[PDB]
Amino acid sequence: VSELAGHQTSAESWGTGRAVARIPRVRGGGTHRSGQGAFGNMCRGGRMFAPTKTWRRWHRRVNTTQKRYAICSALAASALPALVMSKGHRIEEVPELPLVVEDKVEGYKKTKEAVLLLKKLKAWNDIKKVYASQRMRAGKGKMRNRRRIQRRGPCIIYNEDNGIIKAFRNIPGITLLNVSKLNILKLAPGGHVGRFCIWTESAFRKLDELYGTWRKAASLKSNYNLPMHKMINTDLSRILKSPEIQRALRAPRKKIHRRVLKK
Amino acid sequence: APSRNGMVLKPHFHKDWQRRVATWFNQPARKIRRRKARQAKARRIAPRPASGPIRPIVRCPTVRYHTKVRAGRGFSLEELRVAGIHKKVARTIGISVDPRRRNKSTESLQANVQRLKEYRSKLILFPRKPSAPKKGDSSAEELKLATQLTGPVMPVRNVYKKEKARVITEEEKNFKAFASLRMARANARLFGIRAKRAKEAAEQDV
Amino acid sequence: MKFNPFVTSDRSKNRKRHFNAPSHIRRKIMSSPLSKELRQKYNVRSMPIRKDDEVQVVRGHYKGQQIGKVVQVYRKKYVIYIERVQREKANGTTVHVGIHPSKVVITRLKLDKDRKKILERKAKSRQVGKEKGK
RNA sequence: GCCCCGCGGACGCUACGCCGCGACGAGUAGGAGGGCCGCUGCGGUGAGCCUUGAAGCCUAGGGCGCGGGCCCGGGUGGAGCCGCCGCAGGUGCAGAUCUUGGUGGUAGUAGCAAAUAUUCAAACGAGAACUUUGAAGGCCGAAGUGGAGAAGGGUUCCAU
RNA sequence: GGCGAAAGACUAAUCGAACCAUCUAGUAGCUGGUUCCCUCCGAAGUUUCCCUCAGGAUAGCUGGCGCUCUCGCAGACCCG
RNA sequence: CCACCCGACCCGUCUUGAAACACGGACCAAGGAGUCUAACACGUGCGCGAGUCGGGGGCUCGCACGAAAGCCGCCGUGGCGCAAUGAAGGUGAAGGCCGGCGCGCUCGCCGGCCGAGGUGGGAUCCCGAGGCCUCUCCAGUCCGCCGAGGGCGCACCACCGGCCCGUCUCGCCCGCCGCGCCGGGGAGGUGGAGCACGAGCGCACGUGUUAGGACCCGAAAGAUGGUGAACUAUGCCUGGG
RNA sequence: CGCGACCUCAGAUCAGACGUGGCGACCCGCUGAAUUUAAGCAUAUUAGUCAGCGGAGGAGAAGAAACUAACCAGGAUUCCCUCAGUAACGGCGAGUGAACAGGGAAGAGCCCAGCGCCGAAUCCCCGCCCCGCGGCGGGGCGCGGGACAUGUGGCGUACGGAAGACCCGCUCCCCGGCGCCGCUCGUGGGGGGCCCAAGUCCUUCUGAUCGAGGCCCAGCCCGUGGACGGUGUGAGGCCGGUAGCGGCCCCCGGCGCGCCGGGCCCGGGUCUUCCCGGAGUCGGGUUGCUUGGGAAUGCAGCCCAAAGCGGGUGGUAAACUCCAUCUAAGGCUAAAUACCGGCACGAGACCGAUAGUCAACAAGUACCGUAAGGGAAAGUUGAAAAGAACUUUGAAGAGAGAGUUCAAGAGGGCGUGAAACCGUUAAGAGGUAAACGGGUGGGGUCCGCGCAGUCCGCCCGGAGGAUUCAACCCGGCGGCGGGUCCGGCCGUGUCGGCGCGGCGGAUCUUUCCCGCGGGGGACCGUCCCCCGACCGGCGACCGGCCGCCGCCGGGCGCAUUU
RNA sequence: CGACUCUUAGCGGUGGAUCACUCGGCUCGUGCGUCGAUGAAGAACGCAGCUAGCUGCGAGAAUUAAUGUGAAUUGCAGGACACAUUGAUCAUCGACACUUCGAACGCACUUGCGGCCCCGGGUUCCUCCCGGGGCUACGCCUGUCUGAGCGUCGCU
Ligand SMILES: [K+]
Ligand SMILES: [K+]
Ligand SMILES: [K+]
Ligand SMILES: [K+]
Ligand SMILES: [K+]
Ligand SMILES: [K+]
Ligand SMILES: [K+]
Ligand SMILES: [Mg+2]
Ligand SMILES: [Mg+2]
Ligand SMILES: [Mg+2]
Ligand SMILES: [Mg+2]
Ligand SMILES: [Mg+2]
Ligand SMILES: [Mg+2]
Ligand SMILES: [Mg+2]
Ligand SMILES: [Mg+2]
Ligand SMILES: [Mg+2]
Ligand SMILES: [Mg+2]
Ligand SMILES: [Mg+2]
Ligand SMILES: [Mg+2]
Ligand SMILES: [Mg+2]
Ligand SMILES: [Mg+2]
Ligand SMILES: [Mg+2]
Ligand SMILES: [Mg+2]
Ligand SMILES: [Mg+2]
Ligand SMILES: [Mg+2]
Ligand SMILES: [Mg+2]
Ligand SMILES: [Mg+2]
Ligand SMILES: [Mg+2]
Ligand SMILES: [Mg+2]
Ligand SMILES: [Mg+2]
Ligand SMILES: [Mg+2]
Ligand SMILES: [Mg+2]
Ligand SMILES: [Mg+2]
Ligand SMILES: [Mg+2]
Ligand SMILES: [Mg+2]
Ligand SMILES: [Mg+2]
Ligand SMILES: [Mg+2]
Ligand SMILES: [Mg+2]
Ligand SMILES: [Mg+2]
Ligand SMILES: [Mg+2]
Ligand SMILES: [Mg+2]
Ligand SMILES: [Mg+2]
Ligand SMILES: [Mg+2]
Ligand SMILES: [Mg+2]
Ligand SMILES: [Mg+2]
Ligand SMILES: [Mg+2]
Ligand SMILES: [Mg+2]
Ligand SMILES: [Mg+2]
Ligand SMILES: [Mg+2]
Ligand SMILES: [Mg+2]
Ligand SMILES: [Mg+2]
Ligand SMILES: [Mg+2]
Ligand SMILES: [Mg+2]
Ligand SMILES: [Mg+2]
Ligand SMILES: [Mg+2]
Ligand SMILES: [Mg+2]
Ligand SMILES: [Mg+2]
Ligand SMILES: [Mg+2]
Ligand SMILES: [Mg+2]
Ligand SMILES: [Mg+2]
Ligand SMILES: [Mg+2]
Ligand SMILES: [Mg+2]
Ligand SMILES: [Mg+2]
Ligand SMILES: [Mg+2]
Ligand SMILES: [Mg+2]
Ligand SMILES: [Mg+2]
Ligand SMILES: [Mg+2]
Ligand SMILES: [Mg+2]
Ligand SMILES: [Mg+2]
Ligand SMILES: [Mg+2]
Ligand SMILES: [Mg+2]
Ligand SMILES: [Mg+2]
Ligand SMILES: [Mg+2]
Ligand SMILES: [Mg+2]
Ligand SMILES: [Mg+2]
Ligand SMILES: [Mg+2]
Ligand SMILES: [Mg+2]
Ligand SMILES: [Mg+2]
Ligand SMILES: [Mg+2]
Ligand SMILES: [Mg+2]
Ligand SMILES: [Mg+2]
Ligand SMILES: [Mg+2]
Ligand SMILES: [Mg+2]
Ligand SMILES: [Mg+2]
Ligand SMILES: [Mg+2]
Ligand SMILES: [Mg+2]
Ligand SMILES: [Mg+2]
Ligand SMILES: [Mg+2]
Ligand SMILES: [Mg+2]
Ligand SMILES: [Mg+2]
Ligand SMILES: [Mg+2]
Repeated sequence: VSELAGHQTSAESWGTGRAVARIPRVRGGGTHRSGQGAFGNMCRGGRMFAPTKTWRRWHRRVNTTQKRYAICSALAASALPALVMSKGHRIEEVPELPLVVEDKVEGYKKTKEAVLLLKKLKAWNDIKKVYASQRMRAGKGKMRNRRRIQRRGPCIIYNEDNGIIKAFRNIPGITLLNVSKLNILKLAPGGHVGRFCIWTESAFRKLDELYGTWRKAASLKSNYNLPMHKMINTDLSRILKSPEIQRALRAPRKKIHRRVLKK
Repeated sequence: APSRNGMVLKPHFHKDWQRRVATWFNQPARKIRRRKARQAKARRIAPRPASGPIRPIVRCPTVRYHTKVRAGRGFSLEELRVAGIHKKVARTIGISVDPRRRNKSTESLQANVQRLKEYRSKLILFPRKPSAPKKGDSSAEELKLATQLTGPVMPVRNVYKKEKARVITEEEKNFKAFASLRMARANARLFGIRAKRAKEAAEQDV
Repeated sequence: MKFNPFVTSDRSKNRKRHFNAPSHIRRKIMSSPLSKELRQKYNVRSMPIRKDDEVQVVRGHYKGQQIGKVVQVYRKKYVIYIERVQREKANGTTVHVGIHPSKVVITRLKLDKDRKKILERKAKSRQVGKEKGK
């Protein structure tokens, strides 16, 4: 709010003894404004309590290592069909996850070509789902240049842009990301992992250079290697079912002992 | 009012600080503006180096930083004199000149003199008149090699001389480093009062 | 998506410029589609509506195939009056009903020197864009 | 021989889930937890809802929840709105002789009582205690309730 | 500051220091108020020091978070 | 909606004590009060870890989103952490056994090994006589549980000893380009926010504390600069009565 | 006496110019409080801040060391990070508080006086002519005027400079008009104008539709355009627009080469000799203010008042001594930086008519005050006025009919239309003010619409119908098993060896190369590839084959079966 | 039996909450960064066919010229040479115009009072009168003219 708001008046308290509350009141006469409360957060025309300041801490720092970990988790989840479908990405007819396509896609120049390719790779049903989601936002956001809301679609990830951006930009829901500059806000919209991503061959091949493997470090980052698992085998069912665990356990007690009515 | 265990703090917020608060919301805009100015300047001065004129090597002062070198303001007049470059000419061909700097030691002077000579070999000098060249670089040299050198011209790097492993001699094993420092401190501390006493006895005896 | 940084997407701004536009800008705002025969003949999709232009109402209660002449272009109200598009006031007076020019189709153009110049500019540009698309 | 006249045998285990047993239950100031309590906006998501009727508002309608609250029916309304996962806050009122706006009882009450005084007839008019005309009775009583100005007002002057 | 045959009178309904705006959201150990629900725990008016006695600091009384350990069984069933 | 029986005083507040002959509240709607910034502490979550962190800058043919994001590494300058202590000059954290001697301090020179001492407790872990039993006896094998008793002992606690720095008492010995008003060493005490195989850094959340308008409303006052003698006070000018 | 020169003055509506006042967000120079904090209060703090005065510009100021340091030294100013809440200041209380080094942004240097030398070699004004030529001037002329030796200009300024001699190397630079037009100038020099894709297809909804369904073959169509706004809902395709190194036109500017109108034109090195600096200023005392500056950081007043191997500084007063470092008392200078005023413009996790600016409206308006000054309330018919013709009662306000509209159950402060409060209608009740908790009862409203009110599974019996069951055959698929089924592969390990493989290394390099170090090699580590033996295992991924089992489709099965 | 009173519902009022809407704010950012004696900022008065405010403008007054544009403007009316294409309207804006006060400039602030020059008229031939035009402020710079001084000198 304006720092001047609620204080552009010479109001002053009447003091006690006049059978009115001791709030400051506007000076003068001959108008409705005269004698009305002022300067208060409870007063009509007053200043809000604790006026908002521009020097609020809007921005936040995140460690580079933690930012990089989030990209790794987002990429890992995008290869799991259970997590992509959990994001409602309609991939039931997609041939494979991750979906990799030849690099000549980067040279596409017409939107018709991009639309046809999404149909051929059976990703078009996600675009149609984006169309069905196109609606009007609810509430005051409509007056603040946020009238239309839709859903997120496929994220095309490319290596070198020879026209791919111009070709796909007009399709609703399509997000285009350069592989060298991956964005967690785009890869995990809403803070949820598992966005349906489509890769070009060159972008796919670069991932071992961008983030390294557990055996060799990243070559396009000064000092980065993939994070370490604290649980190599996540299949809890196999571990518990394993003979090593089973032979160590005691026999389960399954007899339910309920309250005995004392006679 | 203090409460239990805490640090005694004295925040410097007793003036009208809210009136003088510098926010940084134009920081992205400032970075863009500086970048565009750099690019505009580089295009204007092409093919001259984008960063600017070559700077000399200087040693940082004080005991905290005398182990490191960095770029200086400009080459001294002695360095230019030894290199054979007129101080007025140096600025036109991209050499920074600092008449205030004086060379205390010859090692620094020779380092910058060598830097100037090696720069002069790398320099491609276009003729003032393209049709007529007098003492300028060769047409072939200008035609292909000339390109705008991005980044500092001949960056100044801290060079470390490798010292190979060697057999320790008997003398080195017998050198008392701690006692040498302790006596050296006392010699410096007592040098004067020793000169006074030694002098004082001189006229006492004579 | 719009990419020009000097063009606004603000709802309040675009509404303000629209409702406070001067008359000559309102002329462009009051454009109407040409008929298929006119569109094929001149290779022009739309023209700013003019008085003495025959139009069809294609939306609203007066929609139909009747060809009527535009008798008044009230730019201040963003509406046009067509010769048979009228209604009966209580006292019996017959008043024209305003139709927005985007809801009519021009079937005959009032050609003079200016319209012919305008038409050959739009068609030359539409054709030049084909020399782009190709 | 393990199986077989029969080829079969409920539920479960959102593991942040489900199940069993026992003891317990006051509370100001104050602390903590949970909230599928509630408000507004942002990122996701619901191939969500909506001119075959959104928000809001009304309701002797039908219910759920200890509760905060919520769902549905009907009416009104006429263009937008909500659930879930996270994010953010100018987020919840009975009070502050609180602020602003509105409204009552008081109450058809107090009051319309300073300076003597009005009455008759007619006119105009839809309409007369009050306007106009005439007649009568009165008052100011030349230090005026008279006739003209200054200051101040600023068209109040005059006619319709 | 004026002015006062003087009453602290008068100085535009203001006078034992006019009025206007700003400093200024002046400070208040003092008065008033301080907005949803359920669940669990639950006080103190005492000590010492303070230009302290309508206030604080201090210890006590409170809650929250824990952590370190102790204590299991003869048993799917029943069965020391 | 009404009837009846029993119960039943008006809330908020301050207070030892409120239904009070304490204050606020006629009624209704809408507005209305612990905030945000910086700092600090601890607790919790995440990343990395003796390190950690780009926040300032730069690079990416800036620019719907994107004022975002990504990258830098001879951008880690720098911050904090890895070292304390003293006012300072300054100094600055490893010992225990095996010998070979010397000396008699209870120590000193040499070679070795080991490598952050010892004691009491100590989650866990290891060994474990003895036990339990199958249709029976003869000795075996796979093979669980019970196990007296013993062992290695995490973290942490307490205690003893040790190491660094200040300071004090004591007493001898050694070093050499500086033979000095030079430098170094020992032992016994005592002061330190030290050491004794690191735990920090960055980010986030919460709670508390403070400086800020600082939960909201409230003084009597103080200051700066201006506007007023159309009222009234007084002097003067010019008129009137 | 007078006539002249100069000096110091004066007058002019003299010829020609210049200043004033405004705005004031940011900037420069002054002046300068108190509230407040210190739990009182006076120093301190607030604060060199508010208020007051003056002066500017697009920036301002600052600025090329009388600097920092004490190092192996840096090197104008300004800004950022850090230094650092530190050194320091402080009723050493509350509180306050810089700098240097380091890393960055930007980067740019210079001119006088003096001292000298050059015949004042210099400048202003006027008149005329010639040429570019909205006055910007260039030149020529004039026995034209004036300034000026009380000092103009060239050279020269602390980084030294000058002259002479000897040597070396040369013919440059700049400004204004050529023309053609080279030119992301960076998102395509700048400004203005005018244009540029694709549904109003079929059916239906509606008051209207921008709604819904459809538009073969992935195809309704465009998409470098699916931002936004308008249009009777909710529109990529109706319209404006949007995208595009898209088009066209007009104007304006810098650069690039092209005759000229023209000006202007030597430099470096060595040696000898000569020259060399700012005074009522520095500094000292004292006073007051100021500062972190503390036996005095800076500033000012008064008094004292310099020097020239001097002077300043070297964060504790003083004397002596050495050393370091700069050269004050004259001046100019872009960039990086600031910007709550202004002119345009974009955006927002902001507010949504008691909010957001006081002001969404004829708002600094109405109104108030003598004045300085104070200062509101106030948005919404409808898609379209279609704003209700006409009849009728009334003096009219106002009604009753009628009519428009989807709607007036939208009628001109008209979207929605809450509560308080009121009127009326219906129901109930009423002498302990009302209201309230618990418990029931009565009435009413409405709901279940109840009002004949268990279905599900299996078996038995009757009465029908059939795409008919088991089994077996043929296809297809799937599950499981076979790594001593076969490929593929994978995990790890040893040996030889591949790509001079890549990368690193505080390993070594008088193999070797050159300018006294970089190269290039060897080694080590790691990774990656390949290559033979060889290696445990195939929910790591994976095919073929076989075996088993299951399902499905087809065939047969044609009735004690299903 | 009613009134009256209370409670609850329907409808009607009173009031303007709520919801939806938004040509307005607020905040951040960017580019530019320009007033005045050649009369600014501000003020006053005036100007439209009907017009009071707002807005716009200055006696050429809700605008002139020009350029662009291309048929309107509109609440009503009027004009087919004022209903226009020979250019309506709108935009731009470089030409012209631009009352009084205001730093505000003859003086004074009353539309108070002058002075000088030129032109026209009063048969103007003088004085004088009327109308019109130009000028008449303070400070300051350079230059010019006119001068002052028992200031310093020279000649006679
Ligand atoms: K009068
Ligand atoms: K109270
Ligand atoms: K009371
Ligand atoms: K606070
Ligand atoms: K002094
Ligand atoms: K009622
Ligand atoms: K025109
Ligand atoms: Mg304020
Ligand atoms: Mg009262
Ligand atoms: Mg407000
Ligand atoms: Mg809402
Ligand atoms: Mg969303
Ligand atoms: Mg730079
Ligand atoms: Mg807006
Ligand atoms: Mg309880
Ligand atoms: Mg129900
Ligand atoms: Mg908010
Ligand atoms: Mg609030
Ligand atoms: Mg209330
Ligand atoms: Mg309360
Ligand atoms: Mg009465
Ligand atoms: Mg009476
Ligand atoms: Mg009388
Ligand atoms: Mg009488
Ligand atoms: Mg008398
Ligand atoms: Mg008197
Ligand atoms: Mg008295
Ligand atoms: Mg007054
Ligand atoms: Mg307050
Ligand atoms: Mg007290
Ligand atoms: Mg005391
Ligand atoms: Mg007491
Ligand atoms: Mg009290
Ligand atoms: Mg009491
Ligand atoms: Mg009470
Ligand atoms: Mg009592
Ligand atoms: Mg009280
Ligand atoms: Mg009361
Ligand atoms: Mg409320
Ligand atoms: Mg932590
Ligand atoms: Mg890092
Ligand atoms: Mg943006
Ligand atoms: Mg960034
Ligand atoms: Mg570090
Ligand atoms: Mg460092
Ligand atoms: Mg132990
Ligand atoms: Mg000694
Ligand atoms: Mg000791
Ligand atoms: Mg604390
Ligand atoms: Mg106050
Ligand atoms: Mg005081
Ligand atoms: Mg008077
Ligand atoms: Mg003159
Ligand atoms: Mg000025
Ligand atoms: Mg601004
Ligand atoms: Mg105090
Ligand atoms: Mg106090
Ligand atoms: Mg006090
Ligand atoms: Mg101060
Ligand atoms: Mg000020
Ligand atoms: Mg300016
Ligand atoms: Mg500058
Ligand atoms: Mg200098
Ligand atoms: Mg510096
Ligand atoms: Mg620090
Ligand atoms: Mg001091
Ligand atoms: Mg200070
Ligand atoms: Mg520095
Ligand atoms: Mg000279
Ligand atoms: Mg179009
Ligand atoms: Mg629309
Ligand atoms: Mg649209
Ligand atoms: Mg469509
Ligand atoms: Mg475009
Ligand atoms: Mg010196
Ligand atoms: Mg000294
Ligand atoms: Mg200069
Ligand atoms: Mg409202
Ligand atoms: Mg408002
Ligand atoms: Mg207001
Ligand atoms: Mg309706
Ligand atoms: Mg009707
Ligand atoms: Mg209605
Ligand atoms: Mg309505
Ligand atoms: Mg209404
Ligand atoms: Mg009851
Ligand atoms: Mg797997
Ligand atoms: Mg109602
Ligand atoms: Mg009403
Ligand atoms: Mg014109
Ligand atoms: Mg007068």
